[PDB]
Amino acid sequence: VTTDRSQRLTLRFVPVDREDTTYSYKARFTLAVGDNRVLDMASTYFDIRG
Amino acid sequence: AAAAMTATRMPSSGSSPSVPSSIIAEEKLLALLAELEALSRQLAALTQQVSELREQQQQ
Repeated sequence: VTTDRSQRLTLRFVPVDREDTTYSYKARFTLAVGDNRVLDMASTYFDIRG
Repeated sequence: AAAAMTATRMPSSGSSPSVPSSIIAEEKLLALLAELEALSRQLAALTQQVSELREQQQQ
């Protein structure tokens, strides 16, 4: 049921690219699902600060 | 009937970018949240040593 290896529970990705504009902000992430894992997208969200 | 007849005889389109300058970016961000605590820590340390005058003058 649970892995006996070193491995993270929560990963934080900073944008690889961004485009702040007159009325919108756009950001790109490299969502790297590492090997021998699966990600449920329901556990993903954008942590915005401003 | 003749002479000239030889030839022939909106609302909102909502643009956005207009006449402003170009824009650029960088990723070396955000020490700044620490000073908000530096400032309010050192502010306490002022009052703390004003008290240390008073608590020695009262002796």
